[PDB]
Amino acid sequence: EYKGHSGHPLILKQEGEYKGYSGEPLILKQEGEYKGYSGTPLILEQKGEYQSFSGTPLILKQEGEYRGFSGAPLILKQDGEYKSFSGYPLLLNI
Amino acid sequence: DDPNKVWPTGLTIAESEELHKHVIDGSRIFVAIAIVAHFLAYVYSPWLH
Amino acid sequence: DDPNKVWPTGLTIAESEELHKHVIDGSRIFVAIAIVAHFLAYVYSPWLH
Amino acid sequence: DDPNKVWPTGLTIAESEELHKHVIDGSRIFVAIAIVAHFLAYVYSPWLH
Amino acid sequence: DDPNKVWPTGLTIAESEELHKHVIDGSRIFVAIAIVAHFLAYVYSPWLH
Amino acid sequence: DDPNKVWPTGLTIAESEELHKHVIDGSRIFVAIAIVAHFLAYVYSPWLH
Amino acid sequence: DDPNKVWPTGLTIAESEELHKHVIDGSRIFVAIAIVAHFLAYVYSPWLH
Amino acid sequence: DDPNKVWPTGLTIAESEELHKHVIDGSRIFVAIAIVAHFLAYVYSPWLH
Amino acid sequence: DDPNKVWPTGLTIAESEELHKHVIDGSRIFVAIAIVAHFLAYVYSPWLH
Amino acid sequence: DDPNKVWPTGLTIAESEELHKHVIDGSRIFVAIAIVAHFLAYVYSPWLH
Amino acid sequence: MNQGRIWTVVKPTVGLPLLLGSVAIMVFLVHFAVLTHTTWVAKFMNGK
Amino acid sequence: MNQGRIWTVVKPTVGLPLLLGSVAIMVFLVHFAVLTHTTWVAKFMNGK
Amino acid sequence: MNQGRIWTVVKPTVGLPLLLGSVAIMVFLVHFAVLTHTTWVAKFMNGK
Amino acid sequence: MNQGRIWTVVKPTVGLPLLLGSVAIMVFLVHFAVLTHTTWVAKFMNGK
Amino acid sequence: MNQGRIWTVVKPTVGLPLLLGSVAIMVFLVHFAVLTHTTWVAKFMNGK
Amino acid sequence: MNQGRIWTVVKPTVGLPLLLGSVAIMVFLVHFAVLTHTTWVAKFMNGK
Amino acid sequence: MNQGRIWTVVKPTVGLPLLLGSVAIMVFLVHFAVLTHTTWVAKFMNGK
Amino acid sequence: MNQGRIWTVVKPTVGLPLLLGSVAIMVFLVHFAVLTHTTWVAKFMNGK
Amino acid sequence: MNQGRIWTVVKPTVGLPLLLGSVAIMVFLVHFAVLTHTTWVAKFMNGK
Ligand code: BCL
Ligand code: BCL
Ligand code: BCL
Ligand code: BCL
Ligand code: BCL
Ligand code: BCL
Ligand SMILES: CC(C)=C/C=C/C(C)=C/C=C/C(C)=C/C=C/C(C)=C/C=C/C=C(C)/C=C/C=C(C)/C=C/C=C(\C)CCCC(C)(C)O
Ligand SMILES: CC(C)=C/C=C/C(C)=C/C=C/C(C)=C/C=C/C(C)=C/C=C/C=C(C)/C=C/C=C(C)/C=C/C=C(\C)CCCC(C)(C)O
Ligand SMILES: CC(C)=C/C=C/C(C)=C/C=C/C(C)=C/C=C/C(C)=C/C=C/C=C(C)/C=C/C=C(C)/C=C/C=C(\C)CCCC(C)(C)O
Ligand SMILES: CC(C)=C/C=C/C(C)=C/C=C/C(C)=C/C=C/C(C)=C/C=C/C=C(C)/C=C/C=C(C)/C=C/C=C(\C)CCCC(C)(C)O
Ligand SMILES: CC(C)=C/C=C/C(C)=C/C=C/C(C)=C/C=C/C(C)=C/C=C/C=C(C)/C=C/C=C(C)/C=C/C=C(\C)CCCC(C)(C)O
Repeated sequence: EYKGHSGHPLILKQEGEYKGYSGEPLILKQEGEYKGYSGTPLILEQKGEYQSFSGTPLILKQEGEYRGFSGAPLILKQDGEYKSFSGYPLLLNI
Repeated sequence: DDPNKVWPTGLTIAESEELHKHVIDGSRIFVAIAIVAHFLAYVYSPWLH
Repeated sequence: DDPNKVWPTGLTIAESEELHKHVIDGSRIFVAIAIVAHFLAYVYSPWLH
Repeated sequence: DDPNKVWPTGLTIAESEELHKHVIDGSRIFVAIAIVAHFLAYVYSPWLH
Repeated sequence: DDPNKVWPTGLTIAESEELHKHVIDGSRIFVAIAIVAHFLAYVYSPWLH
Repeated sequence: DDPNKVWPTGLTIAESEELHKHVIDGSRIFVAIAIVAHFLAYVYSPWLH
Repeated sequence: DDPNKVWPTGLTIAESEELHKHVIDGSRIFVAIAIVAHFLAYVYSPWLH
Repeated sequence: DDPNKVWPTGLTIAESEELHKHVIDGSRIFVAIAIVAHFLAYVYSPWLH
Repeated sequence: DDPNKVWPTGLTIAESEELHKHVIDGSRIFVAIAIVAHFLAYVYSPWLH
Repeated sequence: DDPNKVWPTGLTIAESEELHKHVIDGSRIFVAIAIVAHFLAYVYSPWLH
Repeated sequence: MNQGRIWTVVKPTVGLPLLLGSVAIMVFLVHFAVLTHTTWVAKFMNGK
Repeated sequence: MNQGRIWTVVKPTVGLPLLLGSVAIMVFLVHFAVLTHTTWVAKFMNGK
Repeated sequence: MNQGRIWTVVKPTVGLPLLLGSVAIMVFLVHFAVLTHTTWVAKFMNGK
Repeated sequence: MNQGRIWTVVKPTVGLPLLLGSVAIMVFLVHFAVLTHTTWVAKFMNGK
Repeated sequence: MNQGRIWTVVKPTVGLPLLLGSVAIMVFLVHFAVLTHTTWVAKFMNGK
Repeated sequence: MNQGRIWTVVKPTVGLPLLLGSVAIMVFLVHFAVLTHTTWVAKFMNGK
Repeated sequence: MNQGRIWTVVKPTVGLPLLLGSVAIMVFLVHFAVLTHTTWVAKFMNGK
Repeated sequence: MNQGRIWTVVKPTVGLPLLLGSVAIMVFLVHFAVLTHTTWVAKFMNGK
Repeated sequence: MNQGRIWTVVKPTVGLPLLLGSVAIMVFLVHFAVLTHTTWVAKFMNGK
């Protein structure tokens, strides 16, 4: 056991339960549903699809390639090798 | 599965909804306390005078 | 098959789209509240007078 | 089963509520010490005079 | 292999380019809104008068 | 179990209590040195003069 | 092996050099735009006048 | 057991205390140099004059 | 073994020294560019005039 | 065992001591350069004049 | 009250510390805002 | 409303905290900007 | 007192250091606030 | 439009939050720069 | 002295560096607070 | 152009966000430096 | 010297860097405190 | 030119980003230092 | 020259970057200290 330099005891313990100093109860228990203090309901249940506020539609469906809002093309393809936009070479190598 | 699916957070929907039940209750208590703090500020501070 | 692929985030496309459905709805409610806040500012602040 | 569930944090509900028992006690001690410090300030400072 | 290779990020080239399709489209919408904002600033602010 | 259970930190209750024994001792030594520093400040500084 | 060695980043030498090809090209485009911005500053700002 | 136990840091108590021997010896050298630094300050600076 | 040892960083000694050769040569380039910038500042700024 | 032990850092003692020999030699060169920089500041600056 | 499923996709050991911490941070920001842009709060602290 | 696949590639336990956190941060930045660059908000806080 | 289950979903080795550290930080924020927006705390520290 | 493969080597859950977050930061930095170095934005906020 | 089980749930290699580091940080905060809000500490450092 | 093997030893998902972000940061630093240490940029922003 | 078991519960590759770093940091904080709240150090730096 | 084994003990994906980032940061620090403690740099930026 | 077993307990990929980085940081802190608390360094930078 550590002696320390500041007298004895250095710690407190008990076998049964937390012996708190600030009286009792220290906690409330709950055998069932949550008993809130701000009335009910606390949450809204969702049985199926999200019954949004702020009207519908709420997302846009997509069933293929992406359609831009800013005109085609959105991407430049590549095959073979990277095309330089700033001349050649783009590297030095052994 | 679905109605008892354990999601990647380790909670079911029921456990998630139980947890959020605490989050809503805490928010309502916080607002109620803040409302009285605003009422006290209205009575004692010059704020809306 | 493609629609039932579980992506590296652990979501399907349909789960992702249901999640984003909350994000868009929240954004609309946020803007609605903000519009009324700007209307109140227009009525009571000197902002556009 | 249920009360012996080890939750993702590695605690049962009982160990969680036991841990929170220290948290509530520590909070109450903190407030009592602070109430005295506010009383001392009321006595020895111009704050509410 | 290569056109169906899954890269260390967990995407194919096709999925990477599909993702970047949103990045480019969003950037163009951003610039379009910003162009209007600079036009409004030119009309109403002293900036270039 | 309980006297020999190893908790997620890798300590028993006994080893936790032995570790905290050093924390309490260090806290007491710290406060002792601070009390001397406070006495020297009360002697030499204008603080409470 | 040697020419096809996967290095700890998960890239071959060829994939690394292909990636750096984009880095050099992007750097050159950046400098070109910056040169025009410096020329615009030389024309319209007092900078070197 | 006890002297041979490898603790969660990967050290025995003997290796832990042998490491701390360097920490203590380093602290003493640091204090010795700092004492001379305060002596030099006392000689040349106005500090305690 | 020794010359072929893969060290915990995932490099051999020869790979480490070839990598550092780029670091050394890059440092020499940086210094050369900086020497010219200091010469330019000596010519055109009042720095050492 | 002991002199051929590999420690949790992945080094032997001999590898550790050989590594530190670079750290010591680097510290000496840093000090040597700093001594001359201090000598130059003594000659050209007002510092100790 | 309809967002109850958020904790299926955001870890509670992340979002609850971030929620409570952000509220605490931003409560203090509003106090420091009103404290630095009014006289009457500083007067109330300064008292007589 | 067409970005709904963002959550197949950005983890919600990252991006939803980052979204809501950034919105809250930048709401506060706008309040601090207007508060520090106007008279009438401080006058409103200071009241009578 | 009804929040006792919080430690089933928030890790104690995160939430307790954050709880104690946040209180300690925000105790100091209130001290620095009152210290800078009053005269009498500085008088008390300055003494005679 | 030729950088479309970037997401084969930069993780989307890293680079997409970094991109959108950096752009939001850059927007606010420009607003603060113009707000602090002009009169007319403050006059616009201050209004009547 | 009754909190000695804290180290069954808070990792010592986290909580002990945080404890000692927080104390050391906040010692310096009190020194800087008193140093900046008094004259006599500056006089003591300045000496003759 | 001779450094093309850097990405065999630095991970692209680290070095590329660091590269692009560091450039964006230090672009803004040069703008803020010139904006604060000149009159003509502020005059340009302030306009008429 | 009685704390020599600290390294059975704090990782040396954490605590030793944290120790030496915190010492070096706080040495500098003391030099800056004395440098900014005295005249004689600046006079010594300024020399003739 | 004798430290070339440092990359057997320091990870290149750590030390190289740190090296380049540190030089970049500290180049900017020297620029900001000389910019703020001289007239002629600001004069050069301000031009006519 | 007697601490060289430090690298059996501190990871070199942690401690060497922290060492070199902290030295570089604190070199700059000393330069900034002397620069801001003297005239002759700014006079040297400002030249003629
Ligand atoms: C002072 C040096 C040590 C110290 C040494 C001792 C010693 C020695 C003993 C204790 C004992 C006790 N210690 Mg201890 N203890 C210190 C700090 C603390 C602090 C704290 C917040 O600082 C606390 C709460 C405690 C707690 C306690 C109790 C558990 C216990 C009973 C107290 C009592 O009334 O004893 C009785 C009262 C006293 C011991 C104090 C009497 C003081 C007299 C009146 C004045 C002496 C002046 C002196 C000569 C001045 C010059 C030298 C120095 C400036 C002190 N210690 C410091 C770090 N502690 C006791 C124990 O273990 O019991 C089993 C015990 O005998
Ligand atoms: C005072 C020292 C301890 C304390 C010791 C006790 C004791 C002893 C008991 C309780 C009990 C109770 N405690 Mg407790 N308790 C404290 C702090 C708290 C706080 C808090 C926010 O600080 C709360 C909410 C509670 C909660 C409660 C209730 C569950 C319960 C019944 C209330 C009551 O009248 O208690 C008693 C009163 C108070 C806690 C505060 C009274 C405050 C009034 C306004 C002023 C009192 C001045 C006093 C007489 C001055 C002289 C003496 C000292 C200088 C203090 N405790 C502090 C930390 N508590 C009781 C119970 O049911 O236990 C099973 C009980 O017997
Ligand atoms: C005021 C103290 C509690 C509270 C206690 C209750 C109680 C009790 C009930 C509700 C009920 C409701 N609460 Mg609640 N509730 C609070 C905070 C909130 C907040 C919020 C953002 O602050 C919200 C949105 C809600 C939401 C709701 C609805 C779900 C529901 C119907 C509202 C209604 O008009 O009821 C009618 C009107 C009211 C509840 C408000 C009455 C106001 C009057 C002037 C004063 C009340 C004094 C108070 C009850 C005294 C004791 C507590 C303290 C000493 C102050 N609560 C706080 C934390 N709430 C009711 C319900 O339908 O449950 C099924 C119900 O019975
Ligand atoms: C106003 C309260 C709700 C709202 C409730 C509804 C309702 C109800 C409906 C829609 C519908 C629509 N909504 Mg919605 N919606 C809101 C916010 C939004 C926002 C946004 C950025 O704020 C957007 C883009 C949308 C988008 C849309 C479209 C998908 C759709 C067709 C447009 C239309 O004319 O709707 C209708 C009109 C509007 C959205 C705005 C009208 C505003 C008028 C001028 C002022 C109303 C003041 C009000 C009476 C004040 C007091 C009460 C409360 C304080 C609000 N909503 C807010 C959060 N929305 C429709 C739909 O999908 O039907 C199936 C529909 O009928
Ligand atoms: C305006 C709404 C959309 C938009 C709608 C379209 C449409 C519709 C089409 C394209 C097409 C194209 N778009 Mg687009 N596009 C936008 C933003 C962009 C931006 C950008 C940086 O902002 C770029 C580089 C592009 C790129 C391109 C090319 C790939 C392609 C050929 C352009 C062209 O000159 O067509 C000819 C010219 C035009 C389409 C428009 C010219 C606009 C002029 C120069 C400016 C008018 C400003 C206006 C007054 C602003 C206020 C009104 C509204 C509030 C916006 N788009 C915005 C977000 N784009 C075309 C294509 O090839 O599709 C297959 C096509 O059909
Ligand atoms: C200007 C737009 C592009 C550009 C477009 C090209 C083109 C096109 C070519 C190169 C070529 C080269 N480029 Mg490049 N390049 C740019 C940026 C760079 C930068 C840089 C730091 O900015 C560097 C170092 C390089 C590097 C190089 C070399 C590898 C190579 C030989 C250059 C040379 O002197 O050729 C000799 C000189 C020249 C090519 C320039 C001549 C300019 C003439 C005198 C004026 C033309 C004005 C023009 C009509 C104006 C309108 C159109 C556009 C605005 C240009 N590029 C930018 C991003 N580059 C060449 C190559 O690799 O060929 C196989 C080549 O043909
Ligand atoms: C700077 C200037 C001048 C102006 C700025 C002004 C502004 C913008 C002010 C903005 C203010 C805002 C946005 C305020 C928002 C406040 C909010 C959202 C408050 C929220 C409070 C939430 C609370 C108290 C939540 C509590 C949650 C609790 C207790 C959770 C408990 C969970 C438990 C027990 C776990 C249960 C687990 C299971 C499995 C169910 O057992
Ligand atoms: C800024 C202004 C103006 C005002 C603010 C003023 C305020 C609010 C000031 C607040 C001050 C406060 C809160 C001060 C608190 C100080 C405290 C709590 C000090 C604590 C000190 C603790 C110490 C020294 C702990 C030491 C622990 C040690 C040495 C542990 C050793 C562990 C070991 C050896 C491991 C043992 C392992 C086993 C296996 C058991 O042997
Ligand atoms: C503060 C004051 C007053 C003064 C300071 C002034 C100073 C010091 C200024 C310094 C300025 C400096 C150092 C500026 C440097 C600018 C630099 C280096 C710019 C670099 C730009 C680089 C760019 C745009 C790189 C882009 C890279 C891209 C797009 C990469 C794409 C990669 C892809 C698509 C992956 C390909 C993958 C495979 C598998 C190969 O397909
Ligand atoms: C702000 C104002 C105005 C005032 C504030 C003033 C204040 C509060 C000042 C406070 C000052 C304080 C608290 C100073 C504290 C200084 C301390 C604690 C210094 C400690 C120094 C420690 C040192 C040098 C430690 C060295 C450790 C070493 C060399 C370790 C080596 C380990 C090795 C070789 C590993 C051995 C491995 C095995 C296998 C065992 O051999
Ligand atoms: C703020 C004010 C006003 C005043 C403050 C003034 C103060 C407090 C100033 C303090 C200054 C101090 C504390 C300065 C300290 C400087 C120090 C400690 C410098 C250290 C330098 C260290 C260096 C250069 C280390 C170099 C290490 C190297 C090159 C390592 C190489 C390793 C390699 C090659 C690995 C080899 C591996 C094997 C296995 C051998 O192959």
